[PDB]
Amino acid sequence: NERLEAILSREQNLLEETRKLCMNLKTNNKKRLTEKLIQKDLHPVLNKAME
Amino acid sequence: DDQFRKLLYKLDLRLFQTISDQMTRDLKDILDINVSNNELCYQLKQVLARKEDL
Repeated sequence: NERLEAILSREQNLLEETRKLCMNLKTNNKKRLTEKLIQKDLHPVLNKAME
Repeated sequence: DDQFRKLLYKLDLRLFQTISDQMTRDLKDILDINVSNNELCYQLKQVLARKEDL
C-alpha cells in the first residue's frame, strides 16, 4: 500500500510541473504579441498580414 | 527428613506451579489469540480498503 502511495505522489508532482507550462506559454505569448510587434517600429508591409 | 523423597515432591511442586502458571497464561493465550486474530483480520480489511482507494 505504501508503495502505491509513492507512485501516487510521483504522478501528482509530474502532473503539476506539466500543468504550469500552459499558463507560462499563454502569458508569454500575450506579452510578446502586445510589445514586440505592436510598438511603432512595425514595418508597414506587415500591416496587412497583421490585421 | 528425606532429601530424595523431598526431591520428588519438590520437582512435583515445581511441575504443578509451572503447570498452574503455564495453563493460566496458555488459556489466556487461546483467548487472546482468538480475539487478536479476529482483530487483526479486521485491520487487514482496513488495509485492503486503503489499497482499493489508491
